[PDB]
Parts: sequence; structure tokens; C-alpha cells
Amino acid sequence: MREIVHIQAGQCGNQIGAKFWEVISDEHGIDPTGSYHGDSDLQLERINVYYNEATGNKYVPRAILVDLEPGTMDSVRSGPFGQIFRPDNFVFGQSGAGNNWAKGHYTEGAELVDSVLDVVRKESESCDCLQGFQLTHSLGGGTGSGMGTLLISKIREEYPDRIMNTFSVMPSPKVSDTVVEPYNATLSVHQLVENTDETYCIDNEALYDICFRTLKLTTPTYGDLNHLVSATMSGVTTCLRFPGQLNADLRKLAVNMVPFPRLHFFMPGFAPLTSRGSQQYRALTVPELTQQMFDSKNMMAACDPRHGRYLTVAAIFRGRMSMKEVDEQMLNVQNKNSSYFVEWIPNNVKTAVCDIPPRGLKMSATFIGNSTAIQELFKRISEQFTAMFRRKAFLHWYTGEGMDEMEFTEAESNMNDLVSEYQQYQDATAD
Amino acid sequence: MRECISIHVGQAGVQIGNACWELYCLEHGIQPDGQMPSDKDSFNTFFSETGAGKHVPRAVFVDLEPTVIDEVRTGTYRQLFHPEQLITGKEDAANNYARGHYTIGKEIIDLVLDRIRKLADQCTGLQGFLVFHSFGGGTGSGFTSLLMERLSVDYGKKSKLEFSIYPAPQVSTAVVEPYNSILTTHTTLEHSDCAFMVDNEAIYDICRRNLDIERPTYTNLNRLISQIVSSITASLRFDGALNVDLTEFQTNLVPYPRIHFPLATYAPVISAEKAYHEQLSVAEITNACFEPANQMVKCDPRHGKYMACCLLYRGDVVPKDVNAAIATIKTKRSIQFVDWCPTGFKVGINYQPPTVVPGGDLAKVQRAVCMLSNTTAIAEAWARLDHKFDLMYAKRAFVHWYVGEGMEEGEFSEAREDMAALEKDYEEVGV
Amino acid sequence: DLGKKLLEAARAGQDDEVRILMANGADVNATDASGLTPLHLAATYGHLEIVEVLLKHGADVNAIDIMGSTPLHLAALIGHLEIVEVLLKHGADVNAVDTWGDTPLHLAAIMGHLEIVEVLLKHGADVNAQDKFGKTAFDISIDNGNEDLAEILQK
Ligand SMILES: Nc1nc2c(ncn2[C@@H]2O[C@H](COP(=O)(O)OP(=O)(O)OP(=O)(O)O)[C@@H](O)[C@H]2O)c(=O)[nH]1
Ligand SMILES: Nc1nc2c(ncn2[C@@H]2O[C@H](COP(=O)(O)OP(=O)(O)O)[C@@H](O)[C@H]2O)c(=O)[nH]1
Ligand SMILES: [Mg+2]
Repeated sequence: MREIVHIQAGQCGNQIGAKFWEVISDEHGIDPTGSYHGDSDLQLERINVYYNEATGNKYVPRAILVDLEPGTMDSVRSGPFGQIFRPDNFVFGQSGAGNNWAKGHYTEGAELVDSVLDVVRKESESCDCLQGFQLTHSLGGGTGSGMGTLLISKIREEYPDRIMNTFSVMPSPKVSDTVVEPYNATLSVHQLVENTDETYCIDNEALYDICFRTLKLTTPTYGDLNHLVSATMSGVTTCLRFPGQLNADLRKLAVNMVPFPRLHFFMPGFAPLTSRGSQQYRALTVPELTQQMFDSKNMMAACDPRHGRYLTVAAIFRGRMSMKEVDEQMLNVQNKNSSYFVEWIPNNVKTAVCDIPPRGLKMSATFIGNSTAIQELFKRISEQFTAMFRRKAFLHWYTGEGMDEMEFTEAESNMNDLVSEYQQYQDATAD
Repeated sequence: MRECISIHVGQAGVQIGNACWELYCLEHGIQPDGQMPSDKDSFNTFFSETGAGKHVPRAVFVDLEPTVIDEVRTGTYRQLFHPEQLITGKEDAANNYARGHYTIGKEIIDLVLDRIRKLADQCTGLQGFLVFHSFGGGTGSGFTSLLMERLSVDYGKKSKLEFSIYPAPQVSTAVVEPYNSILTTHTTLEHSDCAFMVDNEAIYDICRRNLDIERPTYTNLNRLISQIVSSITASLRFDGALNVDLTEFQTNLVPYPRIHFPLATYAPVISAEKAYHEQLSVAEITNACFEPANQMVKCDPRHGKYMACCLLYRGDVVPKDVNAAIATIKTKRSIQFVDWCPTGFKVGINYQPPTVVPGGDLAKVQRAVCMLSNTTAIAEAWARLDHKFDLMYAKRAFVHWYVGEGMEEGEFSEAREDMAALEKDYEEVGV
Repeated sequence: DLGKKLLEAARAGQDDEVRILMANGADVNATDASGLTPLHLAATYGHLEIVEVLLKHGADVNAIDIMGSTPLHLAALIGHLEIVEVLLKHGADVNAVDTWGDTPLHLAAIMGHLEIVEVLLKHGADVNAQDKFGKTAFDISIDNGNEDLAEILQK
């Protein structure tokens, strides 16, 4: 359990994926050219997890870049770290997807999926002991949703004993008012409940509400939204990149967080919440980090944890702090909010501490929760899906590419069964 | 002599074994390179000898991942062990009993036996094995249960003793640890002759109370555990008349084969910061053997009945003072033996004070005592474990991880039912 | 049959073809198999120019399909604000109810078309209108936790 292969698909996947490599490279002390400029041995302890060692003292990210539109390829190279990505790992098609889940999953993306698998095999065989894969994409678009789920199925049937992880961005009318996004999101969740082991739900509705109502950003931009994403993705992968305990690898994390195979959709949290270049938060202590981590205003998914029950909870603390104080505060919240944790899973809270905090901060805390309250996100997407599907609006866009109309009904039936499954264990007692 | 082979499985078994063999060398006077100066046999049960005068432990270190054993391959005593007896895989059992027993464990089980066979052929009169492992780990539970089955087939008349680590939420790593502890107990109950359980919570609380360690680590726990394991195996490595071989362990401590879980109590435990403490008398350390705070497993022997009780003293101990301590303890305390056992106390005395490891947390003492007793109160430890098992298994939580790795769901029921019968084995003896 | 050609011309947004077909006696109020008029398709696909020329040529602004969908239902669903204001300008029933109990206010609130919600309220949208499950537009904002939609419905 060491190396992890990164894959980013679509416009949103490459945007949040590029920010992920920009943030973690600054934490490990890697310049845009790949040379190590840090000053800590812990930065090179777990660097092989996400990087490949080149000829000299150069570290190349283990990332694969996919998209149907060639325009995003120019946007990645224009980034500050566009030169550290492998030119062999650039796979871009001719025409885009047009926010159509069927073009990326059945037609346009089905032709490009073979060229990506050849890059996956070439990257996976060079690893001494492959651990798994992580995918960054959106669910409202066409490539990251349509081809993203197709690439998962093709890779999983070739690497079945590995771990498949996804960072999925949920659509929201607050950010993109494209009415066919509930279509593409529902069809994608129908695939994620079958072909993924861990799925971090990054809801654009929550990212917009955090910037607008908390950060006082009247006109939030994608850069403002991705600032929350990159900070969250760096926190959830802290222990995959540093000498740690708790989980240390993807499978041990999945065993301790997934009590039921279909309930593998995580609710990310983060604290403190700062703007871009603001450097506002300062006097943040251990009791306050534990408080905000379990608050609804600090959740990256538009879901109130007070409305459901926690199945498993994983917390990752970063910075110089007291192990005794972190333990006293975590036990206090579990006793204060005992009604929000299921009683038939003893010791369902895992705590983590890392001595290396992220950039610009001294205290940090990342929240990973498997809560039944996540059904409020799936019921929000389902209601928008049903409102559109009952009028058959724009259904010819998908059937014209080869989809059968039953694929929408069976997708509508799965997420409704998924919501009923969350409500099932939310009302279950130990007796 | 009659040789003894110690087997260390998983991270918990390896790190505790590393601390034990460090203590064994300082007790026998063996340098880290295996050289022992002209000392004047009894110590040969644990140490073989080469033609150059090198004393090599009769130990095997097994783990499905190499991270922990690589510390032994480079540590202080790296030149002490045979390099071919440090066996490592590449992918651990991921805290899953099924991976360590059925899938991952099968890929290295044959190599471990051939390496154990090499030590067995070196012995002139092998009597049994000592197995160090944890209950919660996938390797400590799954691979250990697999190894114990193979040793019963190839070594029929050889004894097998366990030093098992009982899970405690303070220093636990997986939520499925109650599952693995029940699965490994049912499968090893018929293949083990005597098992000394170590409750991590008991050792954790002793370090905070007696040693003033605010947040004990694995280092603090293992040094205290090794100090107790030494007092149990001192009769096998030195001259004496009590528990001189593995067969006598069963005769003195185990009246019936299924109730082979003796309780260990140690005294005194004094912090190293109190180097000028007062030397406790024989009567003071003997009365401390009946307090629940000094026990290696959290339970109340006053609530149970005794079937056997052994006292292993070390240091400046006059036998006449022990008898006066037993006569007082016999009439003072509420110590109830079962109606079908003699109410006698077996006493063995080693007139050397215990050896402390440089860097440890214990102070030097002139006299110490370790009591080994078989009381029905240890069923309380199984009861707490069975409750955590029943809470999760009622909802079938985390079960898919086990059935996905060759294991069948029916094994969960037959293991739990065996624990219910084991719980009634203690009730039928002492009500 | 020029009625079928006018239906397809309103879908693809062919303004020139719509004007010529109407010149040859095409049924402006023709329906497809599901009861969709050329005004339905023009308002669904956001062809504002075709919606205007249809309303000036005898198009029924309050026509319903098999499932009771008015042109205002589909325009509020897809999110065409300019088309909603044109339909309301020609006497579209702001509180029309389809076979699911939904009003134009329900569909705009569900799909997050906040600007259209304000226009419907200013034209007299019934906030107490319940669907087949008793939920009003205000109930949908509370159940989904949409605070911006909730404050718009509170004025
Ligand atoms: N006392 C003590 N307990 C330990 C130590 N290391 C691990 N444990 C306990 O062992 C349990 C987990 O089992 P491990 O030994 O770590 O796992 P493993 O045997 O390597 O098997 P895997 O799951 O494949 O990693 C936890 O409850 C820990 O508390 C140690 O060094 N000392
Ligand atoms: N948070 C965030 N969301 C994005 C970003 N870019 C696009 N999205 C979302 O992704 C959806 C569009 O899908 P997209 O990835 O652009 O289509 P694709 O190219 O076919 O994968 C919209 O609902 C957007 O809200 C971004 O940079 N950040
Ligand atoms: Mg291990």
C-alpha cells in the first residue's frame, strides 16, 4: 500500500485537480520544475505515494489528465505547474461533451476510453506496489460524469483488488443553472454506488453558501469555490502523504469508514474557513477546532448533520497541539452530541494528528463523516431530476446517443432506494 | 534443556517481541551482537549458540507488511536475530480477519512453516511455541489463527502458549477489532493450551497512574508488558522449581482445556523519577497482587472464584516472609476458591532483582512479584467483547468486508455461539 | 400536413420557416402525440422570437398537453425568463395546475430559477397552492434548506 494513481477528467476535474497538485507540492516542497526545495525529512517520507522519481532529484506527479475538449488542455499548461505534468499523460479528444452524460459515456467518451487505459497500465505497472486510484470530476457535466464513470468501470474490472476513490462535485443551480445537470448527476450516482469504494461529496451548493454567507463574497467565482476544495482535498489526504497512524492506507480507511457497501458517500468538513489571501483566522484553539468541525456551516456538503446520525467519523488535526487536549475535546463532543452518533457501532470516531499544517495556517482540522444526513443532498438532486423527467424535457438529447429510457427510470429507482437505506439505519436502535 | 521457539505475528507481536528480547539479553548478560562473556544450560531454551559463540534467539518475526519488521532489521539489536527469520510480505490484512486467514495469509503461510521447521530441526528436545499477537489486527487475528492450525498438524504433541493483546479504545486502530477478536478466539480455542491476555486499557491506566505518563504510547506500554512477560517466562530461562516447562503451565493454571486464560498481576510498579522510594516489603507487594489496579486485564476477581493461583517472586525475598503473607491474605481477604480445588498457593522464588531497561519508565526494585491466577472473573473481559460484537453484527455492519475475502457469513454465527458457550463454561464453574 | 412541420420548425428555432408555414394555412394550434403545441416547444427550447410571432397568430397561450402542462409550466421549468414575461403579458394563467398538482411557481422554486420566482410572485402566484403531496413552494424551500428561496417567498 504505497503509490496512488491520480486521474482528473472534464473541466471541473482538471480545475480542482490542478489546484490539488499546486497545494500538495507546496506542502512537500516541490517547485514547478519538480526539484525538492523543502527543509523537512517528513516531506520525502511518503512522497512516493503521489509522485514518481525522475532521473535527477525531480519528482513527477502520478496524474492522468483526460477531457473531451482540447481547450482545457491549454488551461492546464497555462497553470504554474503545467510543466511538471507528464506530456505522455495528456489525453484530449476532438469535440467536447456539451453537458451530455450520454456523449461521454456511450459515444464520444467511449472512443477515448481505450487511450486512457493504456496510460493507466503504463503508470500502474511502474509502481512497486499499487494501492489504488483517485478521480476528480464533476457530476453535472458530460465528460467527468459520463466518461468519468465509464473509466471507473473499465479500470475496476482490470484492477478489482485495488481501491477506487472519487472526489465528485455535485451540481447546484446557485453556481450553474443548467437544467440537464440533475440528469447527468443522477445517472452518475447510479454508477458510483456500484463502482467506487470511497466518494467525497463536494457540493457546489455548500461551497456557494460558504463564500456568499460566511466569506461575505457577493459574487463568488470558481477560484473562490476551488479554494475550499483544494484545502479540503489536502486535508483528507494528509495521512496518505505523511508518517501517520489512524488509517495510513486507503483500504484500512475504507474498512473503518464503510459499514455498508452502498453507503460510501462521505461528507467533508473543514475549519477554519478563510478566503483567498485573506489570512484572517488566527486565534484558533483545539476546543474551537473540534466545535467548528461538527458544525453545519463548515460542511462541504449542503447537509445538516443535526438532521441525521453518524455511522463513522474520521478527524484529521494538523499543527502543533496537545494530544491530550485533542483527546479530551473529541470525547467531549461525542458525549455532548451523543444523540447524533449511532449506538450500534461502538467507538465509531477515529482521531488523527499531523505535525505539518497546511500553507498559511498553524491550526487546522479536516472532517470526514459518513452521516445519514447525506440523504438531503440526494433528495435535492432527485427532486430536480423528477421535475425534469416527468415532463420528458430534453430527453431526446440522451436517447439520440443510444440511451434507453429505462436507464433514467432505473437510475431514479436506485437513488430513491439509497435515500431509503440512509433513513433505514438513521431510525435503527440497538435495543 | 528443552528449547522454546517464540513466534511474533503482526505489528503488536513484533514490537512487543523486540522489547522482550532486549530485556532477555540484559537479564542473561547478552550483548546486542549476541556475545556473552565467560558466564560460568537454562538460558539455552531461548538462545541457540553458533560456532563463534554467538547467542541467537529462537524467534520468528512474521508480518504481512515490512514497515514494522524493517525497524528490527535496522534497530539496536539488528545483529542479534537471524535475517532469514524476519519474514515480511508486501500488503497487510487491512484490519480484516478474512484477509490474514484466507486470502493474503495463504501467500506466505508455507514460507513461515519452512522457516519454523529450520529452528525446530536445530532443537534437541523442542517442547512448544510462544505466540505473540494482537486480537484486533488482521494479521494478529487472521494469520495467527491460520498459523496455529498448521502447528497443530505438523507438531502434534508440542505445547502452544499465547501472549494476546486485548483491544482497548484508548489505543485502538479499527472499529472491527471486536469482530477479529471473536473470530480468532473461536478458531484458536482448541489449538492453544494456555493464553495470557494483555488488556491495553489496563496497561494504559497503569502507565498514567503509577508512572505518571499523561499520554502513554506503544513504547511505554510495550516496556511494561515486556517487564511482565519476563516474569512469566523467567522460570523457563532460569533455575527454579515452579513452572519449569510448558507442560507445567497447563498443570498448574488450566484445570480444563477451554478455560486456559490465566490472569496476571504484577507489583510493584514505581516511576523511575522516584529512585529514592522506600523498598516495599514482601507482604506489601503480595497484598498488591489482589488489587484490581495492578492486573493485566480489567476485571474484579472478588466477583469470581479461584481455580489456581501461582506466585513468582523476584529479588530479596525470604521464603518465611511469603508464608506469613499468605496466611494473612488467606484470612484477611475475600478469596474464594472453587469447591473442587485445593485452596493452596504455589510459590516460586528467584533471588535476583528484576532488570530494568535503560530508557524505561520503571525504577529499580529490590523485590517484585508476579501472580498468575485462573479466576472466573476474566469472563468479564469476554462479556465486554461479546457486547461490542453483538451491537454491530445485529445490523450486519462491516460484514461485507469479511465475506468479500473468502470468508463465509456463517462463520460469524458459529464463532459468536462458541463465545456464548465459553461464557457459560465460567458460570458453570463459579456461580 | 403542415401542422407537423410547424411543430418541428418551432423546436429547431427556424423563424423563417415558421412565418412561411403560417402563410400557407398551417395550424398554429396543432398538437403532437403528447399534446404539445408549437407554443410549447418554442417556450421549452427558448425561442423567444417564435413565441412572439405565435401569440400574434391565434396561439392558445393556456393550452395544456396530455399531462396538463401549459407553456408557462415548461418555460418556468427550463428557466426562460424572457419567455415567462411574454406569456404572462398575453394572459397566461400564472396559477395553472398540471396533473401532478404543480404550478409554475413550484417548478421555478424546485429548479432554483430565483428570478422567475420573483416575477411569478409579482404577477400573483399562489403561495398556498399545494401539489399532489401537499407541498407548497414555501414547503419545498424549507425541506431543501434553500434560504435564498425562502426569503424571496417572504415579502
Ligand atoms: N501493546 C501494544 N499494542 C499494539 C502495538 N501495536 C499494535 N497494537 C494493538 O494491536 C491492535 C491492531 O493490531 P496490529 O498488530 O496493529 O495489526 P497487524 O497485526 O499488523 O495486522 P494488520 O491489520 O494487517 O495490520 C490495536 O488494537 C493496537 O492497540 C504495540 O506495539 N503494543
Ligand atoms: N467547484 C467547482 N465546480 C465546477 C468548476 N468548473 C465546473 N464546475 C461544475 O461542474 C459542472 C459542469 O461540468 P463540467 O466539468 O464543466 O463538464 P465536463 O467538462 O463534461 O466534465 C457545473 O455544474 C459546475 O458547477 C470549478 O472550477 N469548481
Ligand atoms: Mg500490519
